[PDB]
Amino acid sequence: TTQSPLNSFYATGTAQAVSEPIDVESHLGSITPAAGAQGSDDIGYAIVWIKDQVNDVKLKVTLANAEQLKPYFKYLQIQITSGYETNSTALGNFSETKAVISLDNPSAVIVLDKEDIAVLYPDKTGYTNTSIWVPGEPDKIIVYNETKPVAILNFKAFYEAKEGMLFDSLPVIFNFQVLQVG
Amino acid sequence: VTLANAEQLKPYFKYLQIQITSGYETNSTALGNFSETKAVISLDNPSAVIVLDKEDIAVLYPDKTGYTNTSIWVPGEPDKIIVYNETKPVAILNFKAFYEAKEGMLFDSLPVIFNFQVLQVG
Amino acid sequence: TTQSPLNSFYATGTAQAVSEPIDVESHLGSITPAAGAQGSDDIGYAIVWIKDQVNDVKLKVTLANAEQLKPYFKYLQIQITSGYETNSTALGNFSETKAVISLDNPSAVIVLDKEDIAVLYPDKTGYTNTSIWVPGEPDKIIVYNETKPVAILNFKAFYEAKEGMLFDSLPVIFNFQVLQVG
Amino acid sequence: VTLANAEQLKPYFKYLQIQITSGYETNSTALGNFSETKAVISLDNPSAVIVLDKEDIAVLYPDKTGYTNTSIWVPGEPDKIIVYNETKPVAILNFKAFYEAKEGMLFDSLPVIFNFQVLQVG
Ligand SMILES: [Ca+2]
Ligand SMILES: [Ca+2]
Ligand SMILES: [Ca+2]
Ligand SMILES: [Ca+2]
Ligand SMILES: [Ca+2]
Ligand SMILES: [Ca+2]
Ligand SMILES: [Ca+2]
Ligand SMILES: [Ca+2]
Ligand SMILES: [Ca+2]
Ligand SMILES: [Ca+2]
Repeated sequence: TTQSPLNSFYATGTAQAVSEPIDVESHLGSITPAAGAQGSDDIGYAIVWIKDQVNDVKLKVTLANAEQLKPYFKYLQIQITSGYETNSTALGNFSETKAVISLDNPSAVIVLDKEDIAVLYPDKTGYTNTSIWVPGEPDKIIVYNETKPVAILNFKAFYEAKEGMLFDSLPVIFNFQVLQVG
Repeated sequence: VTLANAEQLKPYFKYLQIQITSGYETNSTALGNFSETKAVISLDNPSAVIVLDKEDIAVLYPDKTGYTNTSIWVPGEPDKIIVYNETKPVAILNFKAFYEAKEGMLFDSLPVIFNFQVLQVG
Repeated sequence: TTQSPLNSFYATGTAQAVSEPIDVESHLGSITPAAGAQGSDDIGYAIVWIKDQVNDVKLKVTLANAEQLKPYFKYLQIQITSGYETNSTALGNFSETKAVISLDNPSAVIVLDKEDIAVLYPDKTGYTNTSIWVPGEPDKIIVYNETKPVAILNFKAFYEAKEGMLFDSLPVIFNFQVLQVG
Repeated sequence: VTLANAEQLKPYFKYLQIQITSGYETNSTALGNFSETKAVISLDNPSAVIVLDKEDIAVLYPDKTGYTNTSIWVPGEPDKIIVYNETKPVAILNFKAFYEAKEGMLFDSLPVIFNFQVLQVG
């Protein structure tokens, strides 16, 4: 009569990847020395949000406009440190200098692992009503009573202005490139 | 059990493994709880042979002491009741995935398709 | 009827490595001589946290900006000693000079073994209420009543400033590279 | 017993050895405690043959002197009771790992898969 092939059984699911692994928002500052002066100053920070089930990040940070900056600076070095402060006392404070880039070595590889990524768990003992803020600046709160894996990169500059050069508004541009994610 | 669209899934995943376990939970205390991992398939080995025997098939007998007013539900999810006070031989296959998304690939709604083929019955 | 292959039995576990073997946080100081003077001064320390089931560490410490430092110094030598102080009297005090780097030999290999890594066990006789602090500076406590394998690297500088050279804020940069871990 | 995904585990481990011991603990004092290391598998020798005989299989007889109200549990973990006042022949295989993680490799959730194949039964 009818000979079934015994194949007409199926089960189906779906998959998606709708977001990039990281988001970067910048809060950098300015370098305002006199002509030919030597100094150092904190630039600011850059928030690196971490997305769904991302645990380790490998980045490459580059001084994109290093060639443009050369005729205005005798030397210019940017030091990037990963760190944050919190009231959690179960997560703790962190500080980790990761790279030093300059006009001669504009690129550097940075790795962010479990300690570089700060996470709060509001439904646990240690994370009752705890915040996360930029190191040394308690008024700039990043995360408050919610689970948002975040990394904070703090920028500090060491510079030598060129003798007699007067300039007004040239930008300092940093580019981030994701290399590996897990 | 075969991953029918494994070739389609390859350019979106660095690796993808599906683990299938037979198991259930019940209040019978005469049939008991069961758990049995049966196969692990992937994009390189899409097919696997699975055998379901007496313990993999859960049956209730409402007119007996041990099966008075007993249910059968998915392991770990008591609100999803499969069988209630009736004789219906049933097996539950639970799926778990281990995956590595490909770097930089953005995708929306591609399906994951599993095909079942009966080989022998008794 | 049915011929079983007798293969459908499985048991599964998981593995992860989510942290790098070491963490380095810096507390270095400054070198402030007169123009052309000869002297020596303690720079500071650098805390090296040890992670899960890590017992021996082989590092490479480099003076990253040695070329930049050359026109300001006739010579500059950095001596790194591993050591700590404690009240444990079951762990004891430690001191171990590990490397001497300079502008001509900027890199050196350092090995940290069981004695270089200080660990407390608060639930034992010898480690009741004991602390760990930087040698010679009792007010800088590193570990208190908890198990955190830590190594302390202390920096001391021997320098000769160049005659007549006036400089303000150039940085001294040390880079650490992990070679082997067990 | 085979390490099914040994090839997948290779780029994350310099070496990885799994030691399997058959053993159990009990209050029977007529069956006694048992411990028997049976195999050591690794990424280079993923498979090993294991034989379970009369001592590896623990059985209780609740209607006898020595097995009055006796339990069987995992060695060193008294809170995980396997069998209680009933006749259920059971063998317990305990797993211990010796591993060397690869230098600088960061990984999150890859699985370790063991496959069991029956060869002979009596
Ligand atoms: Ca100048
Ligand atoms: Ca100045
Ligand atoms: Ca992840
Ligand atoms: Ca990846
Ligand atoms: Ca048949
Ligand atoms: Ca001199
Ligand atoms: Ca002097
Ligand atoms: Ca170790
Ligand atoms: Ca190693
Ligand atoms: Ca036989």
